[PDB]
Amino acid sequence: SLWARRENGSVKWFCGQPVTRTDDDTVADAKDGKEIDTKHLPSTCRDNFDAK
Amino acid sequence: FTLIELMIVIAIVGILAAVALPAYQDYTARAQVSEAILLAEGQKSAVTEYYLN
Repeated sequence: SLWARRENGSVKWFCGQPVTRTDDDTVADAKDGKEIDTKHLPSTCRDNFDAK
Repeated sequence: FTLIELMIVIAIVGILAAVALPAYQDYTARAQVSEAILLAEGQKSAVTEYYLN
């Protein structure tokens, strides 16, 4: 998943394992078992649900 | 009285195997190591990328 965050006037994007959006400024691990394994993800797509 | 050609030639092939024994035994080991090396490599990729990233 790719998700963004309000920077206020702009946003910043993240890339990582599947996530769900909770509120307009918060997402969480779409923990379920179908996430692409860390070993297959680029160094640029290792973001965690709470990355800021 | 006679039969020594069969006796010596069976005993030269016997000693030939004994001389060919250590040659095949390090050529052999040296061959089994050359693979440990191939199995070790090809994993350089993962390690290299992990480090550079």
